[PDB]
Parts: sequence; structure tokens; C-alpha cells
Amino acid sequence: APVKFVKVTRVLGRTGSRGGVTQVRVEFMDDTTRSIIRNVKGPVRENDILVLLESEREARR
Amino acid sequence: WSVQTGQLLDRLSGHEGPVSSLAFAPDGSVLVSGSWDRTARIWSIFSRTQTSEPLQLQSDVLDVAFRPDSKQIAISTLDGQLTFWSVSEAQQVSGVDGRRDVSGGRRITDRRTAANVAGTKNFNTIRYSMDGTCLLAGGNSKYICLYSTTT
Amino acid sequence: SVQAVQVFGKKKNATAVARCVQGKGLIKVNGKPLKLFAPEILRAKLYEPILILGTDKFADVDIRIRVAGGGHTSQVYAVRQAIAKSIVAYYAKYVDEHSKNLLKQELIQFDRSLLVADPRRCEPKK
Amino acid sequence: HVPIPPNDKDTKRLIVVLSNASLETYKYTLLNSDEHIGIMRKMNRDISDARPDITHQCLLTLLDSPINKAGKLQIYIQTAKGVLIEVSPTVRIPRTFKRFAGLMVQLLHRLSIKGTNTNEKLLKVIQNPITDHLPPNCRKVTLSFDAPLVRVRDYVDTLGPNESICVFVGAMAKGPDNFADAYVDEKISISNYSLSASVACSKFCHACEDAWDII
Amino acid sequence: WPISHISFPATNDLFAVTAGPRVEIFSIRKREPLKTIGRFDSEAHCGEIRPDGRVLVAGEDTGRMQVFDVGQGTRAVILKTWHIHKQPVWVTKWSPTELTTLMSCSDDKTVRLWDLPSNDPTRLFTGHTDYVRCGAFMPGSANSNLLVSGSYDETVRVWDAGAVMTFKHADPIEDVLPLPSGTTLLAASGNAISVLDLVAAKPLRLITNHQKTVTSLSLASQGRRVVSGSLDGHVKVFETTSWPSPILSLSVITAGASHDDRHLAVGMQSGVLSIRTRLS
Amino acid sequence: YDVLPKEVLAEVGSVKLFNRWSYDDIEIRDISLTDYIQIRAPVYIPHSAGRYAVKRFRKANCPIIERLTNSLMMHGRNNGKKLMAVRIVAHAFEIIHLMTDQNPIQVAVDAIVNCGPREDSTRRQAVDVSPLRRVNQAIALLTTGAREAAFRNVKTIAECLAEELINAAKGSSNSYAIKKKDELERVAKSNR
RNA sequence: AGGCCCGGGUAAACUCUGUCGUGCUGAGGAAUCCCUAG
Repeated sequence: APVKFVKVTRVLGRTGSRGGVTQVRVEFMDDTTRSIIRNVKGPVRENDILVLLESEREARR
Repeated sequence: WSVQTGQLLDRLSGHEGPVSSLAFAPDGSVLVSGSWDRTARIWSIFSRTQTSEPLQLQSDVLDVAFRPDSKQIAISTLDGQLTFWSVSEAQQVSGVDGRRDVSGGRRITDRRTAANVAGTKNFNTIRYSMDGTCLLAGGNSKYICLYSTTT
Repeated sequence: SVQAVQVFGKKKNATAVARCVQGKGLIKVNGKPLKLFAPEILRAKLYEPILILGTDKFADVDIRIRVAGGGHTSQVYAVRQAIAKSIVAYYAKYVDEHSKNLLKQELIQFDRSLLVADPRRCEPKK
Repeated sequence: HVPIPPNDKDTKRLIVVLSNASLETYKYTLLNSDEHIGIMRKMNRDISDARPDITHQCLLTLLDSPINKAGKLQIYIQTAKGVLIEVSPTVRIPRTFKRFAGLMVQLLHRLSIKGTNTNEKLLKVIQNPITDHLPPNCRKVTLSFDAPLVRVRDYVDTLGPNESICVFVGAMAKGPDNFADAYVDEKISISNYSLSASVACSKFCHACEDAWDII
Repeated sequence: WPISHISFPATNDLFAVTAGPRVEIFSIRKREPLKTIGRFDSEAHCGEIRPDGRVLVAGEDTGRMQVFDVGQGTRAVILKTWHIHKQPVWVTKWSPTELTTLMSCSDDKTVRLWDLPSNDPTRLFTGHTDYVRCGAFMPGSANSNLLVSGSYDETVRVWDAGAVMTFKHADPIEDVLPLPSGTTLLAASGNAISVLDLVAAKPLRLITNHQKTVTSLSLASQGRRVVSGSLDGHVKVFETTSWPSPILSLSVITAGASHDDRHLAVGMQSGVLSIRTRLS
Repeated sequence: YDVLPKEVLAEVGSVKLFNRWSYDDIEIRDISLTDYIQIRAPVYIPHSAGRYAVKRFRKANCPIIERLTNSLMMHGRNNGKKLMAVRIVAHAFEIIHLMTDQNPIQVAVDAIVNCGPREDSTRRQAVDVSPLRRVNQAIALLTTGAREAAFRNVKTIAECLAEELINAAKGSSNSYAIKKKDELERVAKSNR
């Protein structure tokens, strides 16, 4: 399980569902192009470096 | 008021005196009020919490100007002093006492001397430049006063 | 014809006067010296303006502080506000005007509560 | 000899949680199939559930097991009323179901059974959920039927000496394995045939006697 | 009351283990017990404060080795405790290289190397007979740092950190120290002290002046003369190239102020402790 | 001197916390947690009169020794008591420097980085965790471990806070907050 | 008529420093309710 650092561009306003879970737009940090959207618990803003595990997650609510 | 409706959206509280400089951020997330309650005020309207964040100042706020990137703001206050404030984490970063820099002295019907008139020793209006480096500052006086921000 | 400056400091209810005159380095708080007031664990917060500004700025002045009201903590904040305003005010009126602005820059770059006390009102949320 | 205190989260230990128990004091006595057969069978609701002779014999067999003689056991009871009960390794029990039944009635009444000699309590009704009372080095497992075959001695052989295990054993009425899915790390099966909670706990605890070397 | 140890760092504290649970911390300025410290179970063995600040370690009777800080007042705050081996730990020593690196030589056949902030011994060493009492630390200016351990009725050893250059025995070993050169060593047994060239693992040359058994060995005033102390009731100083207390002695070691020696500390089995600021 | 003791005049040069330990050479080991764990502005004792609840993300600008104090005034330390908490921070940092001979504030910052979890379980769904929540959950599990292991023993919250903060800096399998980080990440792995 | 004299029944906190050392000398189930800066 290699660790992939990652950061944030957009905060996805009207989508985020089921409680305080913020869904967020994510631009990868080592290769600064590949951008997936991830599910984030807790307070998160733009320009905020997130640490994610295995990136084979394409799901939402 | 709201332009795309036409009505009055709110009237907002908080000040103990006539608010004397208003400025939105060029981002447009923060309104800033500067009032004769010797205070300024961060008005965070647009989110779900129309919250305030006061800036206890020393004297009657004459002016408020934004850095063209919205991370820093300047207020003129009636001493004659300018001061510089972070906006995200609200905290004074710097300040000028410009009382001697602005004294355009001795109108007629002054039986007081030129350098003793309080009333030419304050900045009515301040702006930043488009880079965000120098300020214009000016009052009821003869000298326009061009400061900087970093030094 | 002396070089005298009166200066106040505030917290919740603790108010402190400090008179700063042309002296030889002492700071005395209610008669006792400054390193003896305010039980041990907060004297660093007493000393904070001294070791920001440097003792070389203080080796020519005398600061006499009376403190009344409040609890221990509020008396500490009232003292340190009276220290900082005392030296900024003495350097305002007696030594040159540049050195005032430099001292205000050092104190404000540390914490503005050394100069302007911001008392808390309440928040009746909308 | 001193058993496992609640201060100790270091000893590799077996927590046995008997989940979905039937401890409901009605009218004072418990709901058993001996005398309440007329009111359950009359009021047409799933007869099937007045359990507690199986958690009785699990309490007899597990509290008479040699894992209690090593003190490495810690047993909890989760009932239908949301009541979670901490049963001591050092508590003794009468061997009879009637005195156990009224003793559970007064356990639900005053929420604590004190020792007749010691100062400390013995049967302590405690908070939901179980994760406040489980060790951090935990193995939240569950005996099941849909799970593939897992040998016990090889499994706790693959558990390390810092790593305690919390098993979920079903003395329930009739139910699937979703009784514990908020707190399951793993579900295992030990035999192809149907096994009860008593022989399940006895084979598991004697197997971890074989794998923990309790002689 | 017996007396088992006296040492000092490498500071106005001379620490004195008398064998009971009470162990006295000394001011070397005014010769007095600065703090009677020690809340040990039965028998506090050889303890020494570390050579930076004042953090004391000492081992107990059962095997519980305790390390605890001390300052200038009554501060016996137990920093941490140790209960790994259930047989009496005899000496614990610091390392003058690393501040958090300890040494326990027990009544076992094992000695072991410690680090403080963990709860596991960082290195373990076997090989002796039972009751291997004494041991010390080989300093290196540019070489590596080695370890010495002398036993009950067995040899005396040195190793890196497996490289055991064990020497020999002819008598029970109870007084060992290495020179500050880091190449020569003293292993002192009952009838006779033995000086040991450690360069090519060279054998002994053996010296006797004490008729009865030696107990403790201390290097002395200038860093040059070496005072040896017996169970006969007699000590004497030695040279570096050629080589009287009223009853029988145990742990008789000098005390130096900064580099100049200040007072000979004289421990004895009866209980008095002849400390002498006045010498010849 | 104006009026200052020999310890303070002795260390008058830089900013030292508890007048012993400077900030000028301490380092984060997470670029995610770097902009929130505050070592930027210098502060002498954790007691300060800052309002870090006016609006969100101020407590990513207050210093983190004040955060360890503020978390150390919970129900196990009777919420009004501040100077008890900075005193326990004082004796705990002294016990770290005597057990460790390392900079105790680096022990605390690497402790916080090594303790805050990175994936959690939406109550099932498994989400990445915010870095502000990583700092918050880190500090909360540290002080919670300090109290829950210093509950009935003779060992004070000074000693036990120092042990959880040291073992937390090591990332060992002994520390309560490390064990809770591995349990939360273990649940997020098992669920996804 | 009463009054006497003598007996019976400007803070808490906090700081700092020292003596003892968990020692019936144990903080409250399910539930439901409240609460966001002095």
C-alpha cells in the first residue's frame, strides 16, 4: 500500500451528501495532472494537501 | 439590497456609530465595514453563517481599502494612522503613523499654527495600486501620500 | 521639568497604571520588583515585552506599576500591556519618532494585545 | 493469582461476546420457555426465543474452563434490550437455572451484582457499545455458517502475542449474521455441520488452550 | 549497615549507595548528605547519577532497576522502572558517550545494554557464570566503544557491539576499571590486582600489596595515580608506570571537584563513611 | 538587565518555550500536516489570550503546545483549570528531555504527525481524513491516552503524557494513540 | 416584676515548597434531553 500525496482544487458544493462528509476535487501531487474527486470527512478547504490510500475508488453518493 | 431581485436583502447590525467606509473584497466573499465606533468589521455574508469579526481600532475609522488580492486590507483612522490587516486570519500585520507626513498647514481662519491643526492630519481616502505594492493616501490637506506595503 | 509618562493597561477587570520616567532599569510592580509579582508560571508572559524589545531599550527608564482588580491572569495581561504601552509612549515623547515606530512594529508583529486591548462583547447570532 | 484487570490491555486474551441474548424480566422473573409457553404460544410471536439455558451452560462451561483458570477469558453479554453485561472471571455461579434466573433479574434491577466477600463488583452492567470495553489490539470475529472453513489453532496461531481476540458467538433465537456488522472484522466457520453456542465456545476455548499452552 | 557504592559524574553531588533502600546524595562542597533519597524495595545496589545533569539509576534487590531524576531539592520522581530479570541486579552504569544508554550487570550470567525511553533492552549478552557482578565501559577517542564485565568466580571480558576477548581467572574478581587511555585495564582479585595491556589482547602482569581481599578500585588525583582498596582495612595509591581506615573497607573511591581531587570517600561495612578533604 | 533572572538573561537570544527549548530547528514529517501544525509564530508559554473559535481554521493558526494544553483541560482535568494544564505540559516536557535527550517539542510534533489517522470509516463507507481533523484527532487521542492510562495509577499525567508522547513519536505498538490510528485505518481497510 | 455573670447543647480558587503512599478510606444500564465563545 504505497502512500500517494494529493491536493485540493474545488470543494463540490451542491453534491455532498450523508452528513459532514465533504466531497472534494483532487489534483494529484507527484504527477500534477491526474485529478479524481474524493470523499473527505472533516473540515477541508481549497489548497489543502490530503493523504489518500489506494486510488482505485470511483464512487460517490 | 439585491440587484437581480430589486428588494432589500438585509440590514446588518454590530456597529455603535455611523459606518463610514464600506468595501467588498475583489474576491467577493467578505464585506468590510469601518465605523465611528472606532471599529472595523469582517462581514462574512455569502455562506450559511452571516457572521461578523470585529477589528477593535484606536480611533474613528475614516477609510478602508482592499489589496487587489483579497488577503490584506488597510484602514485609515482619524489619528492620521494607516494600518494593515490580514483578512483570512484577522490580525494586524503592519501600520504607518502618517500624522506628520500629511499636514498641509494653515488655512485662513486658523489662529493656530500650521503644524498644530488637527484636521489636516488624517487620510480621508486610501487605495492600493494594481500591483498591490504602494498605497495612495490623502486627506483634507495639501499632500498626497504614497506609501508601500512590504517595507 | 522631568521626563514622565503615565500609561494604562486593561483586561476583564484588572486595570493597571504604569508611570515610566527617566531611570536606571528597574521595573517595580506594586512596590515589589517585576520578577516577583504574578505567581511563577506566568512571569514569562510578564517578561515577553522585555525580551522582545531587548533590555538595552529599558536600561534608561523606570516603570512603576499599580495593579487593581481582576484575578491573577487578568492582572498579568494588564501588567504586560502597561509595560509595552509605557515604553512605546516614553519613546514617543522623549526619544526620536523612528524608534517608536520600530517598537510598535516589534510588539505588533508579536501580538497586538500588548498594545490594544480588545474586550469581548457577545454574539447574538442571526 | 490475579485475573485480567480493566487496566490491562497488554495480555493476549480471549473476549467471548454472547450476542443477541434474551434477558427480559417480565411478570418478577425472566422470560423462559418453562412457564411462559402459554403467553408466548397464546400471543403468537416466534416461540423460538426464550433462550437463556444456552447462555447459562455457556456461562457454566466457560467459567469452569481452564482458560478461566489461567484468567485469560473476558466474557460479555449483549441482550435485546440494549443491555451489555460484563461477566467476571472471578465470579462464581450457582449451578441451577432458577437461582441464575432470579440472579439475572436482580442484575437487571440494581444493574450490579456485588461480591459477598470482596469490595469489587462481579457482574457489571456497562455501556453500549462494546468498542469502549474492547482492547485496542483486538480481533473482532464472529462464528458463522456462510463463511469458509477456518481452523482455530491455525487462526490464533496467525494471531500475534500482543493481539487479543474478541469472538462473537450467537446464542440468539433465529437470525442471520447482520447482528454485529457494525463491529465485525472477520467471520469464520469451524465445521460444516450445525454447531451450538456451547460446543462452539468449548471447541474454540479448548483449541486456544492448545494454541496458548495452558497447562 | 553495609556500604556498597560511591560515585560521581564526569557538579556538587557525590552519590553514596549504602546497601539498604536509603541512598544518600552528597554535596561535595559541604560534605553533607544533600538528600537521603531512595524508596527501594529491599537492597539498593550500585547506583550512579549520569554525567550530564542529574538523572540517577539504581537497581533493587529483586531485580527492579529504577531510574529517576534528581535536582537540587527533594525530587525523587521515579522516571521509569524495570522488572525484566528476577535476580539481583548488581551494577548499573551510564555511558559517557550517549546520555540515554545504560548498563546492567546482574546476579545472572547475562549482562545487558539499555536505552532509556524504550521498554526493551537494546542489546543482550550471555556467557558468564552466575553472579557476574562488575562491569564498565571502554571509551574510544576514534575507535569504537567496548564493554567490560568481570564475574564472581570466572573471568573478565570485553566486547564490541560477540567480539569477546575474555582473559582468565585465578581468584574471585571484584574490582575492575579501565584507564582513560582506553587500551589498558585493571582487573583486581582477592590476593592481587592485575594490570592488563589490552592492545593486542595481551596477558596480565600481576601485582600484590593487599594481604587480604581487595574490594574496590579507584583511579585517583591527577588522572595518573590509582588508589586500591581492600577488605583488610587498608588502601594505598599506585603509580602509572611502576605501580589505614580503621576497619574493613568496601567501595573506597576518591572524589574530584573539576579536575583537582577534593576528598577521598571511604566506605566500610560497619556504616561510617570516612570522607577526607585533607590528604598528603 | 532591566529586571530578569539569570535563566532568562542566560537564554535571552531567541524564543524558547518554557525558557529552555527554541523553535528554530524543528521539522514536520508530513507535507499534508505542515501548514496546520503551527511552529511558525513563536510563543513562550502555551497560555495566551487568543480567540481561536471566531470562525473556522483559526485553530490551524494557534500554536500546538497551546492545543496540547487546551486538550489537556478536559473532564479528566476539570475544564476551568488552565495553569494545571501548562504545568503538566512543563513536567511532561522535562520528563521527555530526561528520558530522551531529544528536543521534546520535536517529540511532540512527530508524535502528532505519527498519531493522526489518514483514513476513517463513514458509519460502510471509508473516506480520507482532513488534515485539520488529523491534527485534532491526533491531539485528542494523545491526551485521552494520557488520562486513560494515568487513571488509577501512581503515575501522574505528567509522566504518562510524556510516555504517550514519546512512544507516539516513535510510532510504537505501545502507544494508545498509535493503536487507535491503526484500529481506525484497519476498519477503513476492512470496509472500503 | 427585669437587667446581669458563668457552663450545656477583606473569597473560594490558584502558585510554590515539604510528610504519607490506592489503603468499602470506586462517577452511576437502557434510554431520552440539552448545548457552538467569554
